[PDB]
Formats: sequence, C-alpha cells, structure tokens
Amino acid sequence: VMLAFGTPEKQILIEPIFAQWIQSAHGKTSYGFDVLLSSTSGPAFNAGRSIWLPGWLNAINENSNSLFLTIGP
Amino acid sequence: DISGLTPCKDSKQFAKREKQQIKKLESSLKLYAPESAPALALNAQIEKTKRRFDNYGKYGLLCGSDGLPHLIVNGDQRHWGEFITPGILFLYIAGWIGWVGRSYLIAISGEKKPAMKEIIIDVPLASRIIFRGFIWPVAAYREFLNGDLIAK
Amino acid sequence: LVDRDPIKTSFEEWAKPGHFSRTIAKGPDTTTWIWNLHADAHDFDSHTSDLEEISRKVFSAHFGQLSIIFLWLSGMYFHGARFSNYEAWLSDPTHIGPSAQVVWPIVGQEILNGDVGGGFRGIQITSGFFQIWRASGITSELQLYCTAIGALVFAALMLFAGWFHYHKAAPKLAWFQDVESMLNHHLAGLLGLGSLSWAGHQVHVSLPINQFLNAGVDPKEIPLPHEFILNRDLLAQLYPSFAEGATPFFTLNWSKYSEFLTFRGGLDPVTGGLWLTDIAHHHLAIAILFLIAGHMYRTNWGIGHGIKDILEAHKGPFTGQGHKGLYEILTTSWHAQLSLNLAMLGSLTIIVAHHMYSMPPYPYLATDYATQLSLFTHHMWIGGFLIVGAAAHAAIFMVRDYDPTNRYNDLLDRVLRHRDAIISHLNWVCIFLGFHSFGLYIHNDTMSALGRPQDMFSDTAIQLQPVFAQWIQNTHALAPGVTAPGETASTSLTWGGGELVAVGGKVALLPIPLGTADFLVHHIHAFTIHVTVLILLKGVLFARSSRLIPDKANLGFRFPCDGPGRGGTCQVSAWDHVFLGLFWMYNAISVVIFHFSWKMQSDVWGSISDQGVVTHITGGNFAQSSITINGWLRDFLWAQASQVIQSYGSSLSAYGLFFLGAHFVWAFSLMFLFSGRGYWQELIESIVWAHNKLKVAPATQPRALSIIQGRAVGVTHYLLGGIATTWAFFLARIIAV
Amino acid sequence: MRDLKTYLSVAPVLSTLWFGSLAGLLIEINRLFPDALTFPF
Amino acid sequence: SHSVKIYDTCIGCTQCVRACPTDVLEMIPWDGCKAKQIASAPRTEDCVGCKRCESACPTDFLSVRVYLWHETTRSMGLAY
Ligand code: CLA
Ligand code: CLA
Ligand code: CLA
Ligand code: CLA
Repeated sequence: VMLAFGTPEKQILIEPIFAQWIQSAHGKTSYGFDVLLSSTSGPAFNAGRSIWLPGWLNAINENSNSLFLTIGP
Repeated sequence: DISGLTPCKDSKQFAKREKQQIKKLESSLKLYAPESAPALALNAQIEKTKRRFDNYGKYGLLCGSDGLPHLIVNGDQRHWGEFITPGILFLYIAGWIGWVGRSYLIAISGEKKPAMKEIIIDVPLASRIIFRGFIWPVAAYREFLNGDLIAK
Repeated sequence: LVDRDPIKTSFEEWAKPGHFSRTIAKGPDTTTWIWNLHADAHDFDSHTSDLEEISRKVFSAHFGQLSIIFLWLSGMYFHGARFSNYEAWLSDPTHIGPSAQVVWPIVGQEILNGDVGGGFRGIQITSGFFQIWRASGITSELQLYCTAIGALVFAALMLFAGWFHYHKAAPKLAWFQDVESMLNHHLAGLLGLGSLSWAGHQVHVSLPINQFLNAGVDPKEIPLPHEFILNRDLLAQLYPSFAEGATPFFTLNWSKYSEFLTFRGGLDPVTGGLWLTDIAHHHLAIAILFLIAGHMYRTNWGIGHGIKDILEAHKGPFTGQGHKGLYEILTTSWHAQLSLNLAMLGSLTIIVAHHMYSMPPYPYLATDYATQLSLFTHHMWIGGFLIVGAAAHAAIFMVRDYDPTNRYNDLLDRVLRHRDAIISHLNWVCIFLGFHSFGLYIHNDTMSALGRPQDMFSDTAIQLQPVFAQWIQNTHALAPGVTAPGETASTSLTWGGGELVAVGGKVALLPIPLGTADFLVHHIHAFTIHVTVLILLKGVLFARSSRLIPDKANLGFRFPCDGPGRGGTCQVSAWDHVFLGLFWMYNAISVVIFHFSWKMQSDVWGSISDQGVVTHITGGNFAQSSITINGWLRDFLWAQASQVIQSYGSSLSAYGLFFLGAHFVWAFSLMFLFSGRGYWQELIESIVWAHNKLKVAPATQPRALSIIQGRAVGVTHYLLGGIATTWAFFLARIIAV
Repeated sequence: MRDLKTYLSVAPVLSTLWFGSLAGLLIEINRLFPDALTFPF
Repeated sequence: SHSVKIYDTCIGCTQCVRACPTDVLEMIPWDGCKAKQIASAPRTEDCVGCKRCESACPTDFLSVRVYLWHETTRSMGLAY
C-alpha cells in the first residue's frame, strides 16, 4: 500500500540483525560488528590463524561467490 | 553505525528521493490556475511531503544504500521508539481487551441461559466492566498469585 | 379484495431473532444457529404453507427493491450535479474523460484524484451516464439536482407503499391469480404507455436541443426545453412540418412528418451514434405495437382469449394430451414462474449486451472504448448469473411443488420417462464438441513447436472458413435497395458495407472480417455453453429419483450426501448441480469476454490519420496469434497486463492493488473447496481445550461449518476473486490506452 | 421502548456502532498526526 | 458384504430399524433395558453402507456400528 501511494519512505523495513551478527562472527566485515573471528585480537582468531583462517577469510570476504551472501529486509 | 547504516540527515539518496517526489508533484501544478482549488490541494501536498521528510530527518532514523529508513529492533536504547515503546503500548491495550472479555464471560456464566447473554449483550453490566480493565496487569498478576487464573 | 389490518406493526418481533421459524426461535445452543438464521431468512415457503400469506409477503418485498433502486438512481444523479465535470465535458466530449467521484486526502489516497481535463481532479467513471444525460437534452446541473430530488421522493413513496400493502390493506389470493388482467395491464400500460411517453419526450425535448448541440452552439446559449413548447415558431424554424400541427396525423397525411421521423440507418457522422429521429420513430412504432398487443386476454367484458383454452387445444400424436394442465401449475407455484422469468431475463440481458456494441445508441459512446468494454462485460455477467438462477429455482419447484395426483401434466410426465436418452445424447454432444474444438488448438501448438507451420489449421495452411456467417453478412450488407428498399444504409456498419466512421481522430465502427480463428472461438463458445446446459439439466431432471437413490425426494433439495455406501454418494442433490454449474458459467463468460476484448482491440479500435490510414491498438495480431494457446498466453495475457502491473505511483494504482487483492481472494477459496469438515471440527476441539483452561470458553459451543456452507463459501470466494481480477485487468488496460 | 432497546443490543448493531466509532477515532488520530513511523517521546 | 454390529448399550428405541433403506435390521425381545428390546442384524448381505441407522441412534456413542468391507453387486447399488 505504501508503494501504491507513491511514498516508499513509509515502508516498515527491519534489519536482520542477528543473522548479520552471526555472519560477522564468521569473519565477514561488511557490517562492522567486529566480533570473534572478525576481531584480530580474539583468542578464537589467534587459535586457527595459522591453519585454516587465511583461506577461509579470503573466501568469505569475496563477493563473487555464494559463500555467506549479504542480506537485508 | 549499526550494520553499516548511515543517518538520514547525511544521506544523499534521501534528498534525491525528496527532490524527485517534489518535482513530480510540481509538474502537475502547472496544469492548473494558481487560484483554483486543485492548485491549493497540490500546494498542501507539497508542504506535507517536505514536512514528512524533515520529520524523518529529525528523529534519528538510519538509511541504507537506497535512501530508505531501516528499523533496529535489537533493543538498543538509541532506537527504543522504533519497536519497544509501541510494543509495550500494544501489549497493554491487548491485555485490556482480553481481560475485559474474560471478566464479562465469567460474570454471565452463572445465569440460567448464559448463551442468550452472548447474542444480546447486557449493556449496563458490560459498561460497568469496561472501566475495570484499566488496571488489568495488577488484577491479572494477583489472580495468578492466588491461583484463580487457571481452571482446576 | 383485501384484508383490513392483518398484521400489527410492532417492535416485539425485532427482539426475538428467528421468530419466522419454530426451530430457530428456541435459542443458540451452538454457532450453527447464527448461520441458520441468515440462510433461511427469505424462504417464505418454509415459514408458512398458506399461499395467500406467501403472496402477500412477496408483493411487499418488491416495493423495498424498488425503493433501493430509486435511492441508487438518486445518488447517481446527485453525484453528477455536485462532484462531476459534466459541464466542461459537454463543451469538449472528445478530449475530456468523464469523472463523477472525488476522494478525501487522508492517508495519501489523494493520489487517486488524477487529472481528467476541464480543470477537474477525480476518478474517471465508465458507466456511461454522461452520454445518457447528453442524449436527453440535459445541459445544467440544476436539472440533475431536480432529478435527484424526485428520485428521493419516489423512493420514499415506494417504501410507504410497501408498508401499506402489507400492514393496512393486503390483497387476497384471488387478486394475485388474475393473470389475464395482469398481462393486459403490463403490456398496454407499463410498456406501451412508457414507450409513447418517451417518444413524446424525444420529439419535444431531445431532438431540438441535440440539433443545437450538433450545430456547434454553446450549451449556455441553447434555449430551455420549455421554450420549444410555448414558442412553436422556434420548432417551426427547426422543423417546418410543426407549423401544420397535428392535422397531418388525423388526416392520415403521415408523410409530412418525414423531417423528424426517419428510417435512415447507420451512424451520425458528427457524434458517431444512431440518428435520434430513427430512435423516436422506433419508440413510436413500439408503443403502437405494445398498445395493440395489450387487448388479447379476456376480462369482465367477455371479448378476448382464455389462456387455459389456448393451452388445452395444443396437442399432438407425439405428445398425448399436450399443454393441458399447465395453467394450474403456473398459477399455484411461485418457483416455476421465477425460474421462467429468470431464464428469459438472462437471455434478454445477453442479447442487449450483444446489440449495444454494434449499434451504438448514445452520442460519443463508440469512441469511448472503456465504457463500451465495461458495459459489455457487465451485462454478460448479469445474464449468466440470472440464467443459472433459473435452473436453481426449476430444481426447487421439481423437488417441492411437483404433485401428479392433483397437478398432472402430460408434457412434464413424458419428459421424465426418457431422461436417460436426453442425458446420454447431451453427454455425447459435449464430448464431440470438446474433442473437435479444443483439440484443434493442441494440434496447432504441437505443429508450431515441432517446426511445421504448414500443417496448422490457419488462414495460410489449412483454412476452416465460416462460410455460413459470411453469407449472412453479405445478405445484410446488400439489404438496402433490394430487400429493404425504404432503408438508406445498413442496420450496422459491421455487416461489411465498406464505409468507415471516424469521430475526433478515432475509429468508431467499421466492417469486422471473419476467418479461421473466429470459427475455432465460436465452437469453443458452443462447447462451453453445451457443457453448462448438461450440468444444469441433469441436476433438474434427476432431482426426485434415480437408479442410485430411488427415494431422493424425501431427503430434500439441499442435502450433502446419502453416506459412503453404494461406493459413495457425495454431491447427489440438485443444489450441488447448481454449485458445479456456476464454475462452468464462469469459464464460458470469461472466454467470451476475452474474445470480445482481443477482437475489438485488434481489428476495430484505433486511430485515424489525415491521409486515411488506420493504426489499431494491437496491430491486427488476432488472426495469426490466437490460433494457439501460447498465443493467448503471450500476446494477450502477458502483453496487455503491463498496464496494470506498472500502475503504482499514479492515479491507476487502485487497480494494481485490486489485482493482487483479488488474486489473494481467489487463492483463499481453495482451502474450503479441497478440504472437509471433520478435520476442522477435530482441530477446534484442541483450541477449545485451552480456552477451558483459562476460563474463557464460550457458552455458545463453536462448531465447524456444514458441508453445504463450506461448498457455498468456496464457490462464492472463487467467483469473487476471479471476476475482480478480470475487472481490474480490463479497466487498467483500457483506461491507459 | 424496551423492545427497541433490546434490538439495539443485538450483536451486529452493537458491533457496527463500536467499529464505526473506532474507525472515526483512528481516522482523526491519523489526520492530526500524519506519517508516524517512530514513537519520538 | 459389510459388517453391522449391535452393542448392549441399546435402549430399544427402534429408530435404526425404521431408517434402513433395505431390510437389514429388526427388533428382538431382550432383558437389560426398560423397553425389553434390542436390535438384530440378520441380512447384512443386503446392506448398502449408507449409515442412515447410525444417524438415528440416540445413545452417546452408537449402539449400532457399520464397518465397510468387501463390495459386491448388491452392496454397490448397481441396477445395470
Ligand atoms: C418501520 C416500520 C415497520 C415495522 C415496525 C415493521 C414490523 C414488522 N414487519 Mg415490516 N415492513 C415495513 C415496515 C415495518 N415493518 C416496510 C416499509 C415494508 C415494505 C418493504 C415491510 C415489509 C414486510 C414484510 C414483507 C414482512 C414484514 C414483517 C414484519 C414483522 C416481523 C418481521 C420483523 O420485524 O423482523 C425483524 C425485521 C427486521 C429487523 C428488518 C430487516 C429487514 C431489512 C433491514 C430491510 C432493509 C433492506 C436492506 C437490508 C437495506 C439496504 C440494502 C443493503 C444495505 C443490504 C414485524 C411486525 C413480516 C411479517 O409480518 O411476518 C410475520 C413479513 O413477512 N414486513
Ligand atoms: C429475482 C431473483 C431471485 C429471487 C427473488 C430469489 C429468491 C430466493 N432464492 Mg435464489 N437465486 C437467484 C435469484 C433469485 N433468488 C439466482 C440468480 C441464483 C443463482 C446464483 C440463485 C440461487 C439460489 C440458491 C442456490 C438458493 C436460492 C434460494 C432462494 C430462496 C431463499 C433465499 C434466501 O434465503 O436468501 C438468503 C440470502 C443470503 C444468504 C445472502 C447471500 C449473500 C451473497 C451470497 C454474498 C454477497 C457478498 C457481499 C457483497 C459481501 C458483503 C457482506 C457484508 C456483511 C459486509 C428465495 C426464494 C435458496 C432456496 O430456495 O433454498 C431452498 C437456495 O438454496 N437461490
Ligand atoms: C483443465 C482441466 C480440465 C479439463 C481438461 C477438463 C475436461 C473435461 N471436463 Mg472438466 N472440470 C474441471 C477441469 C477440467 N475439465 C474443473 C476444475 C471442474 C470443476 C470441478 C470440472 C467440472 C466438470 C464437470 C462437472 C463436467 C466436466 C466434464 C469434462 C469433459 C467434457 C467432455 C469432453 O470430452 O471434453 C473434451 C475433452 C478434452 C478437451 C480433454 C482431451 C484433451 C486433448 C484432446 C488431448 C487428447 C489426447 C489424445 C486422446 C491422445 C492421448 C493419448 C495418451 C497416450 C497421451 C472433459 C473431459 C463433463 C463430462 O463428464 O463430460 C461430459 C462434466 O459433466 N468437468
Ligand atoms: C475475549 C475473548 C477471547 C480471549 C480472551 C481469547 C484468548 C485466547 N485465544 Mg481466542 N478467539 C476468540 C476470543 C478470545 N480468545 C474468538 C472470538 C475467536 C474466533 C475468531 C478466537 C479464535 C482463536 C483461535 C483460532 C486461537 C485462539 C487462541 C487463543 C489463546 C492465545 C492468545 C491469543 O491472542 O490468540 C489469538 C486469538 C485471536 C486472534 C482471536 C481473535 C480476537 C477476537 C476478535 C477478540 C474478540 C473478543 C470478544 C468480542 C470479547 C467481547 C467482550 C465484550 C462482550 C465485553 C488465548 C487464550 C489460540 C490458542 O491458544 O489456541 C487454543 C488459537 O489458536 N483464539
């Protein structure tokens, strides 16, 4: 109805905050939450930074694939 | 900046949306004489659009890349007016309605023919019961403590 | 013959719902009582078995119907006087879109007040009232205000009459059973005098005002209608034959009236409609014919016919006693008369819908495409619904009022003794038509997909020419001068004379060619109509008994089944045959309106240039694209739905919203149609459990809907959704282009 | 009239009156304070 | 043929045996109810499975029960 009356700025658009936080916790940096694997000084980051984190972080922060796509309302 | 969002007042796309809407409204006004009533209506519409955009700018909303406001419902204090306060008000009102209905249903349960009081409402009794729901949280909580809320 | 004060006027019965029924008046033990209250409200036969009481009840409700209609007309006339741009449209009909509704600005809904021309902002209407008012000589809003006031007064009069003829003086049964007098009065007085009065109005008001308007005179400079009556010199200037008065009429010198009573035929080049002189002559002749026809049946003076005597004398070696006994059935049963009248009225509505598009009777109506499309579709749907109701009430009569011990009729008895042959033959005809109509479309689709266009049924590979309709067109095109010497032009421009009428740069009407696609679509129409007639006639003929359930008449007219036995007996009642025929009526009418829309947009409607070249709306793609189902899906539904799906943000966004809303409503009906009662009754038991836990269980026990109620809800929602979707699609497509 | 008062207490009439008053109140509330997306107080 | 069974909650109302569209059911004398009667089902080869008898029983849950079973020419109601 809001789109029909030509006023798209009245829509109810809710951010999926929890899923974005979970994505950030896996090493994604497009939301700026900076938690766990997205934190460079965390124990979790330091534990696996020499085994698998470099390649996984390279793959997750590249937007041409389907690994943890960006999400919205 | 939660989730990489930006305030509405600094968003350029928000201003572009406002300009496009106002320009679309203004192109219709050139078809009418300034003194005519449709011109007055279009003037009022333009003023209302400007006021709405200004008000959205003032309240501290957050815009995306499309210039559209987004709502934060995670419980942050900076956005409690988006979800929390209307939610509490709605819960109060819904509890009022439910409590009044339950009270009326209990009131007429002891009559000879309780069904006939459901198709033809007893107006004075309902009117007396209507005011009582204004304090529904206290009554409901005390009934829960006394164990009278749940049927045995 | 009436009774003085038969029923007291009181508010007592208002406070006791269900007073009309003994069972319903007890009280609401369950929620089924509430639904039972509304379904049986107007079934006067079930209320009482006295025919006089039923007749008295029926007579009074028609007064309420007339009052509601008069209120609707009063509103329609008032809105044109107060919230319309009629006076601006009257000065430039071709460039201004009619509008008579405006909207309050509340939640941003003022966007619906788009521009329509004449310095006005509102909703464009497609009912055609502007052309009706223009053809009547109406010029100012004062006349419309007076008409609205008069309609309000007439509505009040109808309501008072309805109260009076039921509470103060109710006619006796002998008054109702006087069919000869009723027929005489309804023929001579209701129709003949009405036609004569309208002819007089057209002679004295419409002709001079419309002549002045067509001449180009400013509507504010035209003399008032009463000035043509008090000043015969003005009419003499317009029509010299008026100087002789009524002397030519009484001396049988009727040829002098040839100036305003013509037999021209065709369309008026200025306005694109029929000549008004032809309409006046038509109404005069029709009034004479109906006045003569109203003196046929016998009354207190001995001269005339007896309907029973006419009926009793028509019998043959194949029919036995013939029509003897039909007079007593039609004077004692309200349902049979209702069924007959419903069928005739539906057929008449369909005929009217077909006739108004090919012979446009109103000025500036042919070039208003949206009005034409809307009127055609509206009247087609009304006719279909009335036709289905006819069969419904025929089945009701068969179940209830059939009694051979006192109302024997040989013609009805003989039909019931060979119903198997009728049903089997109709079944075979339906199967044959379905195979040889829809199968040709599948053949075309397969041949086109396989890459073999030379093996299709089309105008280029394998022609199926409708040579019978083309012969009729040729006969009607050459009628003037051979078989109709008194006519100047043909009855319609569609017969194929070769002339074109253009009004304001648009095409009004022109010859309509027929080819291979028309053959296929006409046989599709025949197939659908035959299937609908099969479902309704099977339902009527097997209402009382069959080989499956010999005692079906004892179970009533509206019952769900006779249990899971005999392999299963779901949907055996006559009500279920109407429920199933509604779906086929919907299918047939949808196909018909789609055919009309595509054919009009492809071969008729368009714009005309200075050099005389016509550009149609869709460019004449009907002939080659409609011969396949893929063509209908692509070039009709996909292409023409772009207007309705792009209407957001403009004045047509209401149609876009209604499109999705009607989609939702249509899809919502499938829940009631595909499921059964037991599941929902079991589900409610669990919901009631938690209401008992919190002491909120109602004293009126909740029940699931009955089997019949669920069927009715499903069919109602299904029809509403489908028709509303098509309505929004049509209006959004045709207003823009 | 007692019977007239009884007819005014039947479910459909009472529901219609209640919903009409409710719709009027909501329409006026949205007319005085248009385009509310957040509770600012 | 279908299966029709009677249980001792029967009150002797006769309403089931009056409702049957084919003669399947009949009353016999008994002791155990005020009416001193019970329904019997001797002719279940002629049962069509309509359940008219179960719609007529006034007991809380039915004292007559019909279980659909192997179908024959008689139980299908075929007059071909
Ligand atoms: C205001 C005066 C008045 C009063 C007090 C009555 C009182 C009565 N009438 Mg009555 N009647 C009136 C005017 C009145 N009538 C008029 C003007 C007509 C002509 C149409 C009739 C035609 C009429 C018939 C044909 C019958 C009665 C009957 C009755 C009696 C029982 C029905 C009843 O009241 O149930 C409660 C009735 C209602 C609550 C009325 C609901 C009817 C609706 C509201 C009519 C409005 C049409 C439509 C719904 C409105 C617009 C359309 C759209 C919105 C849907 C009752 C004593 C019946 C009777 O005596 O049988 C025993 C009967 O058969 N009346
Ligand atoms: C002049 C036309 C006419 C007349 C006088 C009648 C008269 C009658 N019909 Mg009938 N009928 C007609 C045309 C007509 N019919 C047509 C054209 C059809 C085919 C569709 C039918 C199909 C039909 C059936 C299938 C049945 C009847 C029955 C009856 C009888 C009882 C009607 C009743 O209680 O209504 C009660 C009225 C209603 C329940 C109102 C229905 C409302 C409609 C369906 C939905 C409207 C939607 C609305 C816009 C939404 C707003 C809702 C609002 C609350 C917000 C009565 C004698 C019944 C009968 O005789 O049973 C033995 C019966 O079973 N008729
Ligand atoms: C799109 C779905 C669909 C289709 C195809 C049909 C088709 C049909 N319905 Mg029907 N119906 C439908 C939906 C449909 N219905 C719905 C939704 C309802 C509402 C519940 C009904 C309600 C209904 C009723 C109430 C009745 C029918 C009847 C009929 C039949 C009409 C007689 C006939 O021969 O038609 C022509 C047949 C066709 C067009 C189907 C053939 C399709 C083409 C020709 C392919 C042929 C392939 C060919 C044989 C080779 C294949 C071989 C194989 C190895 C591949 C026909 C079979 C009537 C009936 O029983 O017959 C009189 C009837 O009374 N229908
Ligand atoms: C005062 C009345 C009342 C109360 C207190 C409840 C309370 C409850 N219902 Mg409920 N219900 C009601 C009326 C009521 N219902 C009515 C009238 C219907 C039929 C439409 C339903 C249909 C319904 C379903 C289908 C379900 C519930 C469920 C529930 C429970 C979950 C909470 C909830 O909001 O569900 C949501 C409840 C609704 C959406 C109901 C609609 C609200 C109606 C419109 C309120 C009507 C109030 C009534 C008019 C009071 C008039 C007062 C006046 C006389 C003074 C909760 C115990 C759920 C549950 O737990 O299952 C057991 C569930 O699945 N209800």
